[PDB]
Amino acid sequence: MIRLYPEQLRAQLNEGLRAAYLLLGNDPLLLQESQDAVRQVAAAQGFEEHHTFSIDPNTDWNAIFSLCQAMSLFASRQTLLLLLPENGPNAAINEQLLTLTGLLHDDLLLIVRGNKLSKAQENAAWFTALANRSVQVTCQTPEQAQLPRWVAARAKQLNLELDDAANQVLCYCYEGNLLALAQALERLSLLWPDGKLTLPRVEQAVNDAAHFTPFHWVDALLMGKSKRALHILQQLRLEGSEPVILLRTLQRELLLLVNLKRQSAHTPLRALFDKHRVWQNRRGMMGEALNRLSQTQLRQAVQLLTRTELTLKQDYGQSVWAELEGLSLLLCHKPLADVFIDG
Amino acid sequence: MKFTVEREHLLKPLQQVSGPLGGRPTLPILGNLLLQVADGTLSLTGTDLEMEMVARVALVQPHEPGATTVPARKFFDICRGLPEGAEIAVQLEGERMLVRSGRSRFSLSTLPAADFPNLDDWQSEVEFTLPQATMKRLIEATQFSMAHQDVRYYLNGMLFETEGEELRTVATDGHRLAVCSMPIGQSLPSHSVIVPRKGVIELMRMLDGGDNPLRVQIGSNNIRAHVGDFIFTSKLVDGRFPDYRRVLPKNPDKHLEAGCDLLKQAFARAAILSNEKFRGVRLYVSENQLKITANNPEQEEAEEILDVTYSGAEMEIGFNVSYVLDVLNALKCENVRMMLTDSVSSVQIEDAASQSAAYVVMPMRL
Amino acid sequence: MKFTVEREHLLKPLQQVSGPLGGRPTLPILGNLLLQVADGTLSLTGTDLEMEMVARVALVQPHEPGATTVPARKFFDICRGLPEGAEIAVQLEGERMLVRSGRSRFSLSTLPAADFPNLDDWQSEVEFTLPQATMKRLIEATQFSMAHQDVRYYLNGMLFETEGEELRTVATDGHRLAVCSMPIGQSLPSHSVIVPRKGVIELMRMLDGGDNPLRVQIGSNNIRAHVGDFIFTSKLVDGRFPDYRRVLPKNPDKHLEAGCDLLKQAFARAAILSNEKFRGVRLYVSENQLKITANNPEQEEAEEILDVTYSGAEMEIGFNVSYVLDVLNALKCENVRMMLTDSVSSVQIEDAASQSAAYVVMPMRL
Amino acid sequence: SYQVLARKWRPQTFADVVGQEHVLTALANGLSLGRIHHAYLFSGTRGVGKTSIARLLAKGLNCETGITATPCGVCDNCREIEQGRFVDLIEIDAASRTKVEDTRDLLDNVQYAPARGRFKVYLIDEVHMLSRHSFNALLKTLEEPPEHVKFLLATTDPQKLPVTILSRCLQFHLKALDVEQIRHQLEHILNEEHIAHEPRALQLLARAAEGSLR
Amino acid sequence: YQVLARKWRPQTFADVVGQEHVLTALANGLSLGRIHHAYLFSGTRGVGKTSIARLLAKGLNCETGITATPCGVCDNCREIEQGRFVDLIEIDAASRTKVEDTRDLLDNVQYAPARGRFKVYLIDEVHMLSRHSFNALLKTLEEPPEHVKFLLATTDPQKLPVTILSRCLQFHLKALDVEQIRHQLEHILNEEHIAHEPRALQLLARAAEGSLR
Amino acid sequence: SYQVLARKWRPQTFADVVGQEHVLTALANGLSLGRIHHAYLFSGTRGVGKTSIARLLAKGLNCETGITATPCGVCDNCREIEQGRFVDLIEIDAASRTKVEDTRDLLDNVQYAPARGRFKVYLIDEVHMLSRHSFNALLKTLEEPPEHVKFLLATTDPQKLPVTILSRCLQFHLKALDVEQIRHQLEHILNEEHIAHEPRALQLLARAAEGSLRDALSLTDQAIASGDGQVSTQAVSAMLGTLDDDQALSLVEAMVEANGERVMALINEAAARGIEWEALLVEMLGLLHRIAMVQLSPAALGNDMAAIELRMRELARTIPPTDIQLYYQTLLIGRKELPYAPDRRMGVEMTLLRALAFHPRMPLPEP
DNA sequence: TTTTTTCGATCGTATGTTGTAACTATCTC
DNA sequence: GAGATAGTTACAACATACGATCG
Ligand SMILES: Nc1ncnc2c1ncn2[C@@H]1O[C@H](COP(=O)(O)OP(=O)(O)O)[C@@H](O)[C@H]1O
Ligand SMILES: Nc1ncnc2c1ncn2[C@@H]1O[C@H](COP(=O)(O)OP(=O)(O)O)[C@@H](O)[C@H]1O
Ligand SMILES: Nc1ncnc2c1ncn2[C@@H]1O[C@H](COP(=O)(O)OP(=O)(O)O)[C@@H](O)[C@H]1O
Ligand code: ALF
Ligand code: ALF
Ligand code: ALF
Ligand SMILES: [Mg+2]
Ligand SMILES: [Mg+2]
Ligand SMILES: [Mg+2]
Ligand SMILES: [Zn+2]
Ligand SMILES: [Zn+2]
Ligand SMILES: [Zn+2]
Repeated sequence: MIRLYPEQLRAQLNEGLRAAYLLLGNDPLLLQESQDAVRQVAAAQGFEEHHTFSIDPNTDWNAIFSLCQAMSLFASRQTLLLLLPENGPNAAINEQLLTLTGLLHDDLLLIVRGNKLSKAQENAAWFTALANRSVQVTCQTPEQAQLPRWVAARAKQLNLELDDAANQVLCYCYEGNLLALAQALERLSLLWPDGKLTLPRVEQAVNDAAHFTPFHWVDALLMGKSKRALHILQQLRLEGSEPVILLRTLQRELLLLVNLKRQSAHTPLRALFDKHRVWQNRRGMMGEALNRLSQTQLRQAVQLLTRTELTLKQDYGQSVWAELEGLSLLLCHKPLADVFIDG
Repeated sequence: MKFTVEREHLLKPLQQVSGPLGGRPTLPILGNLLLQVADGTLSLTGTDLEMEMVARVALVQPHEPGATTVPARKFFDICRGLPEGAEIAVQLEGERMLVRSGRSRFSLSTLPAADFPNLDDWQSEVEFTLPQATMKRLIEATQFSMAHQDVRYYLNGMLFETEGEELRTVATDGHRLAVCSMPIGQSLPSHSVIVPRKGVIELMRMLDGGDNPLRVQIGSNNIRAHVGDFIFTSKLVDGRFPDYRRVLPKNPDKHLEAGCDLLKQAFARAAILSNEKFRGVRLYVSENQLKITANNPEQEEAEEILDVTYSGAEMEIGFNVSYVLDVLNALKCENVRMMLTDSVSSVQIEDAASQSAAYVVMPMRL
Repeated sequence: MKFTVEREHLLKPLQQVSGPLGGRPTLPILGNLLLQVADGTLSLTGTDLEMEMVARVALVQPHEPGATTVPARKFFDICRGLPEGAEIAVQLEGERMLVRSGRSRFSLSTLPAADFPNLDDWQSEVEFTLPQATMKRLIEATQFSMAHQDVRYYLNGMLFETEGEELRTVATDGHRLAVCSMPIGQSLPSHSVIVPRKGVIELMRMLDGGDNPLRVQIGSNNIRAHVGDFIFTSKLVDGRFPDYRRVLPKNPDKHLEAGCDLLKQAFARAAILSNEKFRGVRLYVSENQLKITANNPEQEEAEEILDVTYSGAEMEIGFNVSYVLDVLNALKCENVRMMLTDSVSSVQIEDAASQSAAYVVMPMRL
Repeated sequence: SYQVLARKWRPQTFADVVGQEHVLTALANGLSLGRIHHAYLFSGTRGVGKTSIARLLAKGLNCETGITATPCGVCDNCREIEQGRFVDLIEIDAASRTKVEDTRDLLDNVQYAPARGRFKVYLIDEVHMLSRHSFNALLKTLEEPPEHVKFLLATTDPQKLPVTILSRCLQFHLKALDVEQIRHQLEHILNEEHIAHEPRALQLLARAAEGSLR
Repeated sequence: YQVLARKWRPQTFADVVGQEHVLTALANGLSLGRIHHAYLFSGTRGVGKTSIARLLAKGLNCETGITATPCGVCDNCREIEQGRFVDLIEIDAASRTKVEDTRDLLDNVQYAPARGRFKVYLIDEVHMLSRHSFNALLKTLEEPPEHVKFLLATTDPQKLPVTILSRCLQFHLKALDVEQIRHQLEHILNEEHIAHEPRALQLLARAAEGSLR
Repeated sequence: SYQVLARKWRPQTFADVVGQEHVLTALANGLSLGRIHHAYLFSGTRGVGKTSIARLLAKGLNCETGITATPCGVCDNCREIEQGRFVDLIEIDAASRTKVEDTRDLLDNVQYAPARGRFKVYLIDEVHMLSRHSFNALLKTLEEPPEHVKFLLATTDPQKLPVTILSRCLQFHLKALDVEQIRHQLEHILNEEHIAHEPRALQLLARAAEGSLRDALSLTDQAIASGDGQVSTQAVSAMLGTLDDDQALSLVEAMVEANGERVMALINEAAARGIEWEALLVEMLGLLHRIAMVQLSPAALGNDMAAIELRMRELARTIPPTDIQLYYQTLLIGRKELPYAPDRRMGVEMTLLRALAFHPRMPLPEP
């Protein structure tokens, strides 16, 4: 299994094709670009048909097998594309894929698109069989740290002069949405033939389309950025996520912080992290939080979290978002009147 | 508007024009027939922006010129429900149309006729006349080979070609090809067009087995057919139909003369043995002998041995049961001829006597 | 225990037994069916705690007496899968049952027979026999008026009344009533019972017009029907039924005699423009004159004029066309007699030839 | 067969109902004056006789003699209603028929004339258990139904009903029975049933009843 | 005995208690000829939404013409009063809320009115319509045929999508005052020849909140 | 007569549409340079010009003169498209027809060449209501579109569409029209219609529009109806007061400044319009909580509450936090004790009085 | 090297599968 | 040339999957 990234796939395609291609990831833009590049190279090499299928319980595997076995009159070397479900293949789908790869032919070129497989899903007979003669491209959305580099590279590839302020604005507005950012770059290039982009020019034609996850909100709270946490919370509320997921995601981290603070009186932080198997990349951040919050805090937060949970799950109230915003401000170093805690 | 006709005369044209109309139309007016009385004749028009059917009926009673639209299903039901021999008198007043028959009276809503869409006039290029039997044979010979549903638009339709004094119909779906040709009797310029599936179905229903010749006109992007008092107009799907001659085998070195009935029985037995989907049936042909084995996944195989007239070297190849069965059924003769080159190559099938109809099947990899 | 039988005889009784059984058994015992080999016959019984279906097949080949249970779905699949003419042998080996289905041996689980909830002792309150034609006629003429789903659970069935020497069937749903009666030539005590709609449908499907008579027994809480070698047992609603006599109008004076075919055609023609949701029509009755009017939400009107034999005063009455059409279809007579009193009272319908069956329709007040 | 005292002693006439004097007087006056409404809603605590009052009113409306405040109790209609098999009296257990489909089916049968009675009575028990869509569907017909249909509603939680329904109904509030009335009814029932009793036991039972006769 | 509510439904703009602003706006619109094609009415229960809607529909289709003071005697007015006019399509959205019903309704809106100059659709309990039903009406509300008018009545306008609210003119009815209710009750009782006392009328008006029904 | 003010003044040229400069400039440059994408998707709020811009693009994409950003408006194609009866322009209301069969037929119709136009444009409106199978069919048709077929999509909830369909089309998002542009457009329309008006009335109408030109035109028409053929400050103010439904913020503002008569007037006005008292109380609680959080951090107030941003920000700036906390506590107590009050209105009035001119005595831990 | 949800009851839309009845076509009297 | 039987198509009923609202 040759593992690669979207930024280096072209050379491999220039080197030569293979029996099958795996496009696993989360970002849609990178997956679509890789699929288009692979299809273009295959068409240039002499591939004509472009059969596509979406994996579903109603899908008929007999037709796929017949296509893989039958031969066309005035065409050869057909290509097959599969769209896996978001959850991933199950045991029945695993057996179907095993049969399909058993019927795999050299002329047939197989492409699979979908989310990355978990530890259990990735370990399968069909996956192991394909690994011998497969190339997998990992398409993971870049994080906030790496986004400016990607934006600068894309702008340079398009022959555009992008300022630092413009790059920062584009990163802030379209964080987590590469497709929207690419379309915005295309629109900006179309608007200005000269290709010189300044801060006012980009500002006049940019909106908010950022996409976040609860983990980003929890990390923002831990670091202590009030504005970022509030923006993430507003974006998540507008998206329409379930508050219970946010509460459960925050509960584990809050309980871990409380336990460490209680046990940090007479124990080094490294020993506690090793005991709790805290991930290395987070360790420092965690420590920072453990230093910023006093012991009186992390008890009011727990009380407010419990009150919000009871309000949501008993009274079916609609004021959960306001309480979440209050708790977010509380986690950051702010006074808080303590009337809203209702302690 | 005002006219009066008989039930029997008006019963069949309504059924003919009500065919394409159905379901929920994109616009409400598309769901209504258009009736025009003029020049001592009544014209009924029904269209759906892709096909148009026009019927004409002669009037032998006093009337008045006019034009208006009326719902299709309700009018057809009213006409059908009335007793045999009843005389239908139709008139228009205000925004309503009154239909009277004996002591029965009905009022139906209508819409202005100025808003009814009509296909733009066009100049024909190739005009000719054919017997109904010729077109029936051509369509029936090369209809089942059309693609039921494919992204490639050209595969959905059928290729009608005029060359010299020959009319040819070609139908393919990427795995089968069917070509038929018949002599019209007059010379026409070379010209090929593609007709959609709906047009083919409409043409098939248009023929009634009578002796009336049908007149066909073909233009830049439209095809029109006159059959007695029925006029059918359709649009042509644009594209580039793949050439049929080149995909034919260049020089099959192996020939096989077989009995059509025996092959049909053997393939039926194999299908009963091979009802399980996936894979097909493997045939091994040797000198004056043939063996058939059902290679469905792991079901019991009962080999069928038959005697044929084969002179080439022995060879085995797999094929799809449905494709060969349909090809054999299309050729309704007693004996057939098959031409092939090797295991991996398209095989041609035709009748022992008539070479007008030919079929090409690509073997499935075993 | 051990028995061998041809597939042809075994097939069809098994289908009938598996009929009542559904996909979801909800209990291990109810999923299976009870097979009992006794004397020189085999009885297969299947129940779902509501209705029981038992079939008996005489066996001539050597067999071992016994009684056990077998899964219904597995046995049905085994009997269906085998080719034509196959002979099926079954033998109970200890806890398991071995079936020699052709050349393939299958194993099925066996459960104790004592746990099968099937009736053993039967007491009949009344019992008789009659040809299948009478039962089929009564059920066909009375079922269409039976209710489907309503709050009044006692109206969701059919009322059978043995009165004197005759049998009567009554059905209603609060909007129309159907009553039929027929003699049987046997003296019976006055006894009324209610049969649920599902049991009525199953009994109706059971009949096939065979010359063999049908035996009917009615107990305290159950009804049993024996036809040929099949027995079907069902339970009763037990909710009391209103007497039909009060429903019928008292002293009807206005009488209309008309032709059944003419009325059917007029109603069918008028129903075209009738409101789809309600299907309401208006009848104006005058001296030898019946005017039928239908309207539509979009002001589409239909009118019909009929000549009948009427001598009463002028009347105007609304109706639901569907019920009238159903009554006319079920009547199957040349002449139709309608009895009415006023414009807000129920209307009775029958055939002038005979008064064996009657129907009542409640007018739609607007 | 044997039946408990609760169901066997259900009142069958306006003279067998204890208390609720204002409601009975209003019903009698309305029936006598001919001012008949098409929406009655009986509200109050439990075990006070809302269903019994509704059944008595329905029996009075559909009596053979005529619209009277004192049903005969002997004609065919009265005994048929008592047995519960009367065709034109539709008793709907709203606690088990909350779905909109049932209500829509019910409202599509309101345009048909009554089978044998002069009115088609719909007696909805525990109407507070219906869904919002059921209430909204009812609203239109309940506002102005045909002239041959009457609606009777019985509930113990009038707060659940939306204000829209309450605005188009005649509301009758049933008071809780006093201790003296309950004791009198209990002693009368026991004397009729030939059961020995003592005053103190009846007083204790009446006090413990908490204003509910059931 | 027909109940008082049904008997005393207003039949003219002079018989409506209160609601001066909406009546004035409708009268001015009808007099000047600036007639919209989508009206929405909001307010608490029993304040005269359906009543004024029916009065407006009668005013539009009156034989004498389009006037703010309908005659009330011509055939159209009489039929609308009796609730059987053919051009006044009254729909109970609470009873028919499925999308297919809306599709069927919209499939036959192009046809001209049978007898009246306008074909008025009056939908009641709009908030009960499904989301798909709401979406299906957007194009028709925006650009209906010249001979079609939509009248909508609801109790909680906040349940409707903002898109629909932007397509129709909104009128909000206010709860009636105690004095107005007392005066209306006094007038009705005087017309009915029923003995009454001021204290009873005061108590009834107090206990009626703001809904005259 | 007079048609409808909104329906009559639909823009028919790129110079008439007001605002949305970026979208118009991008489309004009793309048409001029020949860079035309295979699918466009217009998004934004209601009544901003999505359908108008789509129709203008369709008109300019099939003009007889040629592909241009300034269509003549006089040739046959332009006139027919204006009349909405052009042969090639196949406009489909996706909301009315969402089942798979209708979309299947429409997409199968693409196989035919255009009749009398260089392009056959499909204008699908309200695309978010299509079925899943309809989306699958549209994606299958749109993966490899013909050269003579273009797709225009208008939607208000783009998030409903699948990612696959989004990736295949260029998305243009429209912004709010702002107060000044709406006011100028209303001034121009009224000047063209020869109707008297006053600047303050137009300013109030623009403010009430809330970034929706269609709403502004509807309110202008209603005011003209109420004003007897003219727009006046008093008539518009009365109309807005009748339509005003923000009594919670007004009550909070009146209470915070220690005013009694104003609170009574606001309570009476709220009682005039059918309103649930508990809903009003919880709304006031939410407003106070938002003000407190804004005081804690200026970024608390999001973009959702843009209409009342200024007043809430001013209240947060001026009111000390302790007063906000006390008002929140007393209103919470009032909400708690509301159900046992003699009447909902009386309970709300009592709680307002307590928050206005009273101060509870805290338990103050004595031991 | 990842991690991640309350439950019951009710309403609405779209697609797929199975069974029964009615209409049309073909064969034999 | 007409009537009866069998096969094909259309309509109604039932089951499964997905999305949304209120307590
Ligand atoms: N006013 C009353 N007089 C006599 N018995 C009553 C009275 N109210 C209730 N009961 C008794 O209570 C039993 C049930 O009453 P029920 O109809 O359930 O009233 P509710 O509907 O208010 O619960 C009846 O069997 C009856 O004997
Ligand atoms: N403005 C009014 N003038 C006179 N009567 C009114 C008024 N508003 C309501 N009513 C009375 O209320 C009753 C019901 O009104 P209704 O049409 O149901 O209004 P809504 O549709 O708002 O519920 C009628 O019987 C009517 O007399
Ligand atoms: N930019 C604009 N300039 C002028 N009028 C506009 C503008 N945007 C919207 N309108 C008005 O809105 C109406 C068209 O609505 P539209 O915005 O196309 O609907 P949507 O954008 O919700 O699809 C027209 O009557 C038009 O006058
Ligand atoms: F039947 Al009750 F309260 F118990 F009405
Ligand atoms: F009919 Al209403 F509020 F009850 F309009
Ligand atoms: F016209 Al819109 F959303 F109101 F597209
Ligand atoms: Mg009760
Ligand atoms: Mg109303
Ligand atoms: Mg629009
Ligand atoms: Zn009586
Ligand atoms: Zn008039
Ligand atoms: Zn032009």
